Amino acid sequence: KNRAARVRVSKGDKPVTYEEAHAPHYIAHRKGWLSLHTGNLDGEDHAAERTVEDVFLRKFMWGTFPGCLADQLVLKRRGNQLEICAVVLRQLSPHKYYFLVGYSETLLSYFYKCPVRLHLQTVPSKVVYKYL
Amino acid sequence: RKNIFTGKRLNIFDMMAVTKEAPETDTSPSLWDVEFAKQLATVNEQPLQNGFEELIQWTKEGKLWEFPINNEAGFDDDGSEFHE
Amino acid sequence: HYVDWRMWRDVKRRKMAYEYADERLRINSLRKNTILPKILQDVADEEIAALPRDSCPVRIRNRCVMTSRPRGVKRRWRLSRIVFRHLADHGQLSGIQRATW
Amino acid sequence: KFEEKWSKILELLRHMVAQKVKPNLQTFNTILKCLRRFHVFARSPALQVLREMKAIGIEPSLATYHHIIRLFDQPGDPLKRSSFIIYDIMNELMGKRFSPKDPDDDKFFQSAMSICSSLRDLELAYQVHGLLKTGDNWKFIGPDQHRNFYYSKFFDLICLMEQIDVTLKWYEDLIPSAYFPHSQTMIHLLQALDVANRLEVIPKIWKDSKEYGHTFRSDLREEILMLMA
Amino acid sequence: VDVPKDLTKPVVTISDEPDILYKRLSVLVKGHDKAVLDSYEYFAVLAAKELGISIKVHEPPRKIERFTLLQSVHIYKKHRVQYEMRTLYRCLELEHLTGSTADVYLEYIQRNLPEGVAMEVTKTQLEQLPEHIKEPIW
Ligand SMILES: [Mg+2]
Ligand SMILES: [Mg+2]
Repeated sequence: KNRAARVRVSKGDKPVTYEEAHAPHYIAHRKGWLSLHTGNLDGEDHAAERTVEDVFLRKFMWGTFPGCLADQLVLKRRGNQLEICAVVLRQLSPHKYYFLVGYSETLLSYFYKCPVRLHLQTVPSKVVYKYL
Repeated sequence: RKNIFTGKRLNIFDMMAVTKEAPETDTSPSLWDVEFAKQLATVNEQPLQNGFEELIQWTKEGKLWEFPINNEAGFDDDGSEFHE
Repeated sequence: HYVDWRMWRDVKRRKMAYEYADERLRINSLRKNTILPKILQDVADEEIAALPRDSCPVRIRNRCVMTSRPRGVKRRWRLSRIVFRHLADHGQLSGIQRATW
Repeated sequence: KFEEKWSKILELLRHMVAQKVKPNLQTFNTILKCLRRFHVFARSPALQVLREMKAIGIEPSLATYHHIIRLFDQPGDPLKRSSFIIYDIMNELMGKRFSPKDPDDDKFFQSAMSICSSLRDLELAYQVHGLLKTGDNWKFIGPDQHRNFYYSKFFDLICLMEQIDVTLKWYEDLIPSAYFPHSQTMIHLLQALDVANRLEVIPKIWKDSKEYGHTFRSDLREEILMLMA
Repeated sequence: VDVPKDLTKPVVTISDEPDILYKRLSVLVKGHDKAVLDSYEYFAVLAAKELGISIKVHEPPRKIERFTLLQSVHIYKKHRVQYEMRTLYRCLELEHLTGSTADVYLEYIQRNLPEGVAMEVTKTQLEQLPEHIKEPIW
């Protein structure tokens, strides 16, 4: 049987998100892409460096906002800019969010040598697409 | 019904037509002049009011690319001509 | 802090091959010709063979940058077939989708 | 006493001209900043300093006019002299674009508004605020604390004086985009709806108050209920 | 009621040197999504009409690059997975521009280039014969 990126059915008590409920054969039919850049286009270059930056960002943000991320990130590149769009929870205090936004935006700008901006969208609870 | 500007004034200083032609431009500003210029850049200091201004600030600093895109920006091979 | 020692040995090889790249280039030019004397070409055969082994570019291996896997590596992403699919199957690689036709 | 100080200062000025030293804008600003202590006496000397600046072709900056209004301004009921001064300054400043010259140039707008509030003149506040929008003069308003104070004296004077249909257009523009109101501003706005017999908006002024952090303000809740009942 | 009484506009000085001419300006944008290109076309075409520029649009054929990989971590050769990257094109052919007009239009659309969309701008300049070419020296 196939296993990649599939959430196995259960009794019915397990909540899943939209992206987590669709398998790889829906990535261009019912889902989009979590990262958007030009590396993988025909005739373009530096697709390998853009991938290592993505892998590091998803981990930097998972450990920098522990227990706060409601769903996967959405990385966007428009020229020199790098826009990180995240959906976070409302448990943490806003004072601590503004601290981490300025700490991460700055640390990542000096690391990758690019202007970085972070966009948060708070939700009360993790959105549920269905129950498996 | 009298304007404030019109009336008696102090006559200690004579009116000046022009200033000194050439100052000590070669001499570099002192600490007192470098710290006083930082106080004149704070009066007009204000937070970014819109998205466009952020782009403008970044572009001046040098973080954001200058458009239209030139693939050779910041790369002149020592001012070398083709015959070299 | 690399994945394994096999990876670490390749990092050193790519560094030593970058320092001697020009010296090796200039010497090989003498060997790859029929113009210069054989006596001179014989001396260049011994000078480039006395350079360290790790300076030779053929001793470099394109391993995966995440798992250090020597085989099954895609050169465009520098990833192994197993790691590439893990990111592509979760929609983390821009433009990559599954093919059907 | 001032009479002794004035003579002392004139000596340094006579020495400045005796050593071939030309004064700058800062030289004149210190004089005005120093003269602030002697509110009453320094009033006339101050103008003489201003006239001198114009004589040598030194354009007074925003800080220069700031040290003047503070000096002329005094906690008095008549305020006859203060009224005439500010009207003349605006006509001079009207339709101008300013550049940073003195560190205190930012403190001009906060003071000028305070004068209009003490004078209860709305036609003058439209000129002070209309001068803040020309070109890029909005950058001289100053830090947050100076910005909140400017828009409070300004908006509190709008509700009191002008029609209610126009007061509500200023309440939609400024708040919250410009400044976050204080409990008093909500009160003054409530005392304008009463005067205009438009008490149908009270259920909306309470919603916005809770959204601005005034949910647990004793004084506010004690004035909204009385008006409705 | 609150509106800037006066507005400041960026200074545009006129130089003495002559301006550059462009017989054609070919803009080729790539992307993985077609609706993002259909939407970028509508924006770039409308921005040209308002600036007084001639523009023609055509859609070059797409390119699909495929490749296959093993399905399992160990053995099971027969069973594999095939992937593809789809590259869609959209060419905007402008005509009869100047150096300044193109400098403005390109900056306007390059900045608003959406995510996952590249661009290849081919500029065709008009020149005159050099001085040495007018007559022979020998
Ligand atoms: Mg199967
Ligand atoms: Mg090999």
